[PDB]
Amino acid sequence: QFINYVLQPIRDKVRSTLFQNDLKTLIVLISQILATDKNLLNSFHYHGLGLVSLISDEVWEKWINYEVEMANRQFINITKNPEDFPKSSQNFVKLINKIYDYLEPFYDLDFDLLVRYKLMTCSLIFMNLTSSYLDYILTVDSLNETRTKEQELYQTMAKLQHVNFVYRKIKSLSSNFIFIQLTDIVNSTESKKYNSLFQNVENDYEKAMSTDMQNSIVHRIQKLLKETLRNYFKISTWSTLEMSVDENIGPSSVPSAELVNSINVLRRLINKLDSMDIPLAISLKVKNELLNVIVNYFTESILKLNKFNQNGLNQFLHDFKSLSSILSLPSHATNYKCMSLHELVKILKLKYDPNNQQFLNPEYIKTGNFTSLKEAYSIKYLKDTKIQDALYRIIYGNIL
Amino acid sequence: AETSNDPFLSYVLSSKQLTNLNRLRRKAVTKQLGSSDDNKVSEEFLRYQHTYQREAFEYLQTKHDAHKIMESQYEQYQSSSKTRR
Amino acid sequence: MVVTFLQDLEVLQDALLNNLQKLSAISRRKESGESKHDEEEEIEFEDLVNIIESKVSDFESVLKCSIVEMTYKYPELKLQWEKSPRYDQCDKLHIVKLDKQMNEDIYAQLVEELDFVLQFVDWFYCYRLKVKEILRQHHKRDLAWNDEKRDRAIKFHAVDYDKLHQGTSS
Amino acid sequence: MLEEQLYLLACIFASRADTRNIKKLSTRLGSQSKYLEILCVLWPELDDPKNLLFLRELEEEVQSPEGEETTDEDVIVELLESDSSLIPLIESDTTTRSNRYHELQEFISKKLNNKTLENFEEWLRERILICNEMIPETPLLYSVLWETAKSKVLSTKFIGWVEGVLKPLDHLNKRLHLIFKINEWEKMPDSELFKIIFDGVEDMQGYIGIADVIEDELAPTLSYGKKWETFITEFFNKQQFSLKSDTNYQLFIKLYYSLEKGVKDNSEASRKLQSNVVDILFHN
Repeated sequence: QFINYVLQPIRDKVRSTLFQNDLKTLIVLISQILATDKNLLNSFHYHGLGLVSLISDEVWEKWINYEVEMANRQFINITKNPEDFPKSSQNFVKLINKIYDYLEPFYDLDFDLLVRYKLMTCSLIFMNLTSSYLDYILTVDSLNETRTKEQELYQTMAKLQHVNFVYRKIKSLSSNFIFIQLTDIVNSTESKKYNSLFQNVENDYEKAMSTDMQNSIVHRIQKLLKETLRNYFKISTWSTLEMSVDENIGPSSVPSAELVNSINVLRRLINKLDSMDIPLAISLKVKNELLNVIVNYFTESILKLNKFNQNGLNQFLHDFKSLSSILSLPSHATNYKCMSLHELVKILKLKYDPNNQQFLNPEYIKTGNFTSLKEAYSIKYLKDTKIQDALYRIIYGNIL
Repeated sequence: AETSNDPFLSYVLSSKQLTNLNRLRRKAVTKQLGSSDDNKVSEEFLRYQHTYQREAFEYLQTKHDAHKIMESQYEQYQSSSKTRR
Repeated sequence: MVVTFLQDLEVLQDALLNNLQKLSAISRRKESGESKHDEEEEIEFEDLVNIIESKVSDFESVLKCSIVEMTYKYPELKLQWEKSPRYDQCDKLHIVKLDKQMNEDIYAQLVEELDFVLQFVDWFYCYRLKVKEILRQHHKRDLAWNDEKRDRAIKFHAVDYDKLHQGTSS
Repeated sequence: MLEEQLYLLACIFASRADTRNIKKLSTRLGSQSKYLEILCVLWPELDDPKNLLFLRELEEEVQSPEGEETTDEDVIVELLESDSSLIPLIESDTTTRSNRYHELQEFISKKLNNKTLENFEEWLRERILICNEMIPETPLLYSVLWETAKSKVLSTKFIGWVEGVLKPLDHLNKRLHLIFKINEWEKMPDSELFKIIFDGVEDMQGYIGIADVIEDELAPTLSYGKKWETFITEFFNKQQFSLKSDTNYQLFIKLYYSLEKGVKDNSEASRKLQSNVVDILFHN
């Protein structure tokens, strides 16, 4: 009571002489106020109403209005030109940091009538700036009018790296004790159980980066790939592919000449990918999807669409293995379609295994049960119809 | 007053409840995945961590805290023995 | 030694439990009524917190990675991790597709992996709950401990006041 | 020194349900009793449907201990080297370790409540008991542990106790979906025990359930408890048999047949039941 009532005349003097003042001056004013409040916390302990009470709600509204104005201003200043792209995120963070640095002492106060304004600053600044930056980076083109597809990949992955760079900062903000207290209060202020502030901005980031740019990337990669798979698809020698019998080198240790270019392209592309900063999950997804589509292309446009000999399957498997090596699994992985292709090529290798020649009889074929066969290669991922297709292709001379 | 813990028996009980939790979870996901209703999550699956989540976490936390108190006691005894040697 | 995602999960979880025991020790340290007769202890708490958030990002990351790995291991399986939009509700793992003709050994292996990952996602739900609980615990302890230091300074200044002079001539 | 050490190894292995580790240690304690005891009380009460016939066999076939005579110290060393986490547990301090060991043994004796353990019999019996403390309805839990039981490995006492207690309580639980604990069931005074046994026996719309519970639960209990006469005294009377309903009449005839078949050597019980039935029909 004593310290309250001795602050009272101080409050009177200042309020009579602070309600009209420069907002920029009001900044240093309120900072000195909260610094004296620190002082009266530690040095001369007092734990009642501070000088903040002088500032009328209208003054607080004018202040946060100037604040949101300066926020939007600095934002448009750092986001007005395309060349601002590659560093904006960082600066953006900095701005937020600055904003966080600027509001951190204001956030330090504990006065109740202002927690509302802390909500407003969280929404109309932090939520607002994050949403606006999300919209911008989502709808932005810092790239020249004339451009290449690889550049589209590049801007998408730089977008994604900006997404992750801002998203980790958003998560740190979420873990910030001030915003934590904000969320706890607002959950106790209304009937809500919100786990964060944004809860959508982060979700929008994740959805965009995991579906939109992910799928566009894999689509573009598939497109340029089929573009590079043009002549390799036209390879007809698979039938009459006589082994270059080299006693010193394994069978066809070098891939098809018409595919090495595609190999170098993919190598470059996935190299840019790996060198780019992505949440590992998305990289694994897109790499497995590229693996997936190349498995599909190989099994359909190559395997089923051509006759092969002993050396043909070896060459083709070698090509596939090189293409997959371009897409190295990170530390430890299998793949459904990879094991499927492996089962496939093992089946194809039945023609040149003159040991279990008993199963090539049409009546064990028509039997429909191939448990004995499936326990010869440990096949695990095939139906029975495709086995019939394979043995038909074998009997029909498609495999010499 | 030196805080005597003997986190051994508490670790034992926590491992007991832990294996119990683990087999309950195993049977639960067994009934769930082996759940013939591919479109309905079993109340057993949900109810596992609707009923044992906090127990599992507190038991695991108690296990780790007990093992860490024990291994701190252990490095303390080790340091005291080596300094004693 | 290919380090399975579950192995990273258990190592990171074990580290996380180390950190939980440490920060809980810090909390119970500040729950001891200790006077300077704290600052770098607070700093260490912030550093350990940022460690918690780094490691929790790593944890959810490798967790998503393991989920993807599972999805691409088995063809017939369609799993989807739906993060609960509410604190009081656990996260969700809807197994959408599963063909019952898969190999029994691989079936049980997927069973054990699902078992471990469900344990992990739920333990992680409870872990996020627990770190929220312990940061609210720390901040509540800050509100109570600044107030208790207020009351201790008030009591010390009060007995100092009282021993100085209070009109003891009556 | 080695005894308490291998003891705590038994503790940790049982707690972690490591059959592989506990197997070697089985013959290392020097007294099978204490080994089986810690093996019973400390083992996970819910460890597996069976997964434990191995310890039954370690109880059954121990005749030629020609296993690898690895020195106990080697066993300790390879065990700690295999699991570093329990090195701190085993590579322990001075008597503080023995203090832990003694308090563990006291906790074991307390949870046991002064149950000496001599062979598999009371082991499995007390195991079933203690696990049923949480088992809602599965008196059949350890069935496999005694169904493939070898010759002369279980006493006819245990067999008749299962057939006359475990099977009956299981059947009645499955009949009415109740959580009657084995301990509370044998605990249960025969008065209320029959009271609940004959509770909805008149609602039985058929001759199977009527003539089944008596066959497998009530009559075996009466034979095991020599309760042929006390039951007919307490229930086979006019008060319990008002003969108001045809169902009561059928049930009365059925129980008369049943225990008449049961009582064939007790002349006093036959006279008692004859007096009972003639009084019942004289009165109703």
